[PDB]
Amino acid sequence: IETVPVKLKPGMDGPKVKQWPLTEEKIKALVEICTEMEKEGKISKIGPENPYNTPVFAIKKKDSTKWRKLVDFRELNKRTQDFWIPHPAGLKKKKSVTVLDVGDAYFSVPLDEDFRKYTAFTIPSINNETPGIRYQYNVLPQGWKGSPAIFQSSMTKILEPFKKQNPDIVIYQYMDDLYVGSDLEIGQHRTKIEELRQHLLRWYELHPDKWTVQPIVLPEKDSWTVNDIQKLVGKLNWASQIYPGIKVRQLSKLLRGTKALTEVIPLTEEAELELAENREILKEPVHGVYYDPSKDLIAEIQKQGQGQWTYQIYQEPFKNLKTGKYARMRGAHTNDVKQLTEAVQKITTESIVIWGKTPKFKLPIQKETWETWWTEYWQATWIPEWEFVNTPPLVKLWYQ
Amino acid sequence: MVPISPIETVPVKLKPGMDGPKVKQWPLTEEKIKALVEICTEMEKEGKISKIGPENPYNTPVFAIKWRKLVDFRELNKRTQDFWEGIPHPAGLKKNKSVTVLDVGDAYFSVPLDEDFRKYTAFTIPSINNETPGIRYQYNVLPQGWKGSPAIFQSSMTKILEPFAAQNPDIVICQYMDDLYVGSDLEIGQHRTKIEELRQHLLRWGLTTPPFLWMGYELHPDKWTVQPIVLPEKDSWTVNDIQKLVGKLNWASQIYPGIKVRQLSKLLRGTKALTEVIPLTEEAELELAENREILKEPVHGVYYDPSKDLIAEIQKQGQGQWTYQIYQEPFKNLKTGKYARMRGAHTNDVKQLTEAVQKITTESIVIWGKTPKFKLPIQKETWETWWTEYWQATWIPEWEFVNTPPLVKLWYQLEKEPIVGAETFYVDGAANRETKLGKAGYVTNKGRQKVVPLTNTTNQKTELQAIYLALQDSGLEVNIVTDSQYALGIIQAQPDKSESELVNQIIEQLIKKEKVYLAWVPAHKGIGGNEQVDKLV
Ligand SMILES: Cc1cc(/C=C/C#N)cc(C)c1Nc1nc(Nc2ccc(C#N)cc2)nc(OCCCN2CCOCC2)n1
Ligand SMILES: [Mg+2]
Repeated sequence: IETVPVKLKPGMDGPKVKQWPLTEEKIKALVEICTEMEKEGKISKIGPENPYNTPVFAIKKKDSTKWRKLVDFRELNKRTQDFWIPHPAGLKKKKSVTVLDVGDAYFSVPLDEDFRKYTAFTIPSINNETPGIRYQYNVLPQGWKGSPAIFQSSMTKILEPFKKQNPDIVIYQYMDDLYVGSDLEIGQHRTKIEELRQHLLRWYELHPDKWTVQPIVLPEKDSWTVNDIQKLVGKLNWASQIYPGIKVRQLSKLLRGTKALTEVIPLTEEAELELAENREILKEPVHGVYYDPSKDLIAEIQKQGQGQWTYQIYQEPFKNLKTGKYARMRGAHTNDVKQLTEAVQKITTESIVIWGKTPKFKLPIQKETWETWWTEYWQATWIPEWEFVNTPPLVKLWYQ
Repeated sequence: MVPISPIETVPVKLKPGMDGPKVKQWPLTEEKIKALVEICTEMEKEGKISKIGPENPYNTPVFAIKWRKLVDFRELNKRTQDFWEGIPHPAGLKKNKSVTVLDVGDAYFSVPLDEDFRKYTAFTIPSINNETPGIRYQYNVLPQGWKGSPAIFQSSMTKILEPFAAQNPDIVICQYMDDLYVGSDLEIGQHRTKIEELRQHLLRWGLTTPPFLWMGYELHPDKWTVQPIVLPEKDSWTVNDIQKLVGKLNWASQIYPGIKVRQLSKLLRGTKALTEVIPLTEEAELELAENREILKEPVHGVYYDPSKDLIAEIQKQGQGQWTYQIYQEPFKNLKTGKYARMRGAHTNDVKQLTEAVQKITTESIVIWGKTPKFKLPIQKETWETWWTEYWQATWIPEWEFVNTPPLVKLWYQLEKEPIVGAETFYVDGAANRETKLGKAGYVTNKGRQKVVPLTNTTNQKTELQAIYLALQDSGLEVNIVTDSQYALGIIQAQPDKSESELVNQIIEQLIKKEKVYLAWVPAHKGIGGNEQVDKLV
């Protein structure tokens, strides 16, 4: 009920960030939403004396035809001091985890008077005709880094009865999202989450246990073409940047001479032994792989075709914190960018569940394409960071 | 006296750590001073300014130019805080049966400046012969030339006009620059009526006051165009003149179809100069001649009707140039435009088509708030094959195939698997860096071999050279094994055109081929058939 003093970080001003164009329906929806938000005191119209700006748009989540206001706070977030819960490393070990949107709660608490200027945002007008409708926040804004950190006390004060009632249930909070893990049965779990929803009221489901880290595999064939062996050796040579004792020399020795790619080459005993030892090595985990919380997470994504996508999360190259694959069909089959976007969302969610923060993606796509289309398919309250790779990597064929 | 609603002032602050402007008052002629005294007198009579005392250390220099007083706020604008801020496009506006104009020149000075900031606006008029303290003055209203005056003026005005906007959807209003433009489709009586209503609405705040030339445009009730384009005609061409010419051409390309700016923009590379006499290729002369021939007759865009489809159609102009039209109905264009390829090394038509589509998409969202239906010179099958097999994610919004040559096509397709019965060419190249001396070549399963010596070259160029060689000497189907990640990286991007003539020739070879499998192996692993020993020497 009382505002905690908030400031920026030394040598930094408030964000001035260009608002990108929005469609007619998104603008209409944002108007309808901000009108009521204004009648409720959550936001207030401001003047030209406010130089700053933050981007804004509208999305739609699952099973809902009602729009949601999404503010892109990345810049303002990185200009805030933070440093005001050690990650629940059991959350990834639970049988099931449910994600609830607690963002609404943030609107019950006021924002520091001096800081409000930095929450400024603009509903744009079509064809630059009228100046945009400008607002600044009064209550705590959704998507801001300061919101969960500040509301955290109230959150702890709210969840005490539920937590102390059953201490088998893990509770975590990232931005507007609340992740609740449990080992119970899905029906009783859903009713327990219903209980938590009603419990929260008076004041999407995951399975992290269904995943592990993916090993590198090598083919088992009864006959090898020269091509098959060239590919095998390429892959093993790549793996040797990862694992210590990989040896390709006998396998190569099979290929000596100059041969037709489709010609079948029988494996010698030395070659089969070598390949066996290589399998053995690829079975063991990777050595000295540890998560350093002071370092950025990196996600790489490759398009495998036919709806398949491979990805890796790491910190230092050839040290993989996680590897994965996605075939999922959500109705995105005729659209590559929707698939990519769903993929980025999923990977980010996994990243939040495991390490508690979002990674920085490297996307197989052109900046202009992605930037034009990604808001159309985005269902999440947080926005990660991403770069673009314009030169096709070879690692693609080694992760399939 | 009917009570006037006060225009609420906007709080204004100086940048932190900064003190208000203090700059020496310039010496003047007796005449100029005599003019300034009268001007500032009648201005004080109009409440625009006020006389102040020595208690104000701040001073802003003032000139007089031939009559007209000029206050130079240059040092105040540097010490003044940032304010908030893109003109509309005619193709986005709507047809208006009647358009009435009203003068707002009376209302600009009715916008008051924040009192606590007024002391920073202080300026002094030197008395005759410097024998008295110069008359001291401060602004009570937004000064012409001040940093925040436009933003605050348009903000106040918008705030005023908003209630009689929203209540009258049948009326459209805009302020340019000293004027108020209203428009409607209403019957003339209802139009004049609503004009009177507005006049009264503004009267409340105490404001008692075709074709149109607007921002380089001509606006007509039924349609729009650009104001006439004057391209300087001279046998001598400067750099700044090339910039002006290209600018005007770009400006003209939004309505006039077929405008090509490439040849003239090719000559601006890596040069900062305002003077050079720069020659022109016959390509450039023909280009400018064709632009003069296109500009020879006028064309008009129409306005936007939300009740109709929005359609964008694109054509390939060749040489990285694309041209597009946006229309609701056939032959009546809302507007037109062009797109030129980004500066690449290697590229293909499908990627450029994609980029153009995205550009037009974003532009359309800006102007009309929606994405148009696209008519594209590419077959459904080609787009299918492309996006399915491309290593990158790609998407185009809803579209149809329009058959208007040249068509965009895929010029070659690499195999997914090794080819049976097709000769296998193991290729390689190597170059000694200090001598710049290298070899390129191949060996094959059939015993076919070549090594060609090369002067003035590099490992990458030799690795490309080897592949070119393997393509020259092979039949319509060929397997090729390379160790070059560079080469494979270039070819897996699928260029149909390149800066490099080597890559171009490679492309021609691929085009002539029926089937090509390109395989990669790691170098120096002693993998059979890959011979470093031949080329390295
Ligand atoms: C009056 C006016 C004068 C000038 C310059 C004068 C000088 N000097 C410049 C502008 C920009 C406007 N303002 C305006 N003009 C039109 N049409 C129009 C027709 C004929 C003529 C003539 N002859 C002139 C103008 N239509 C609109 O707005 C409709 C957009 C509605 N939607 C809302 C949803 O999102 C999309 C837009 N505004
Ligand atoms: Mg080589």
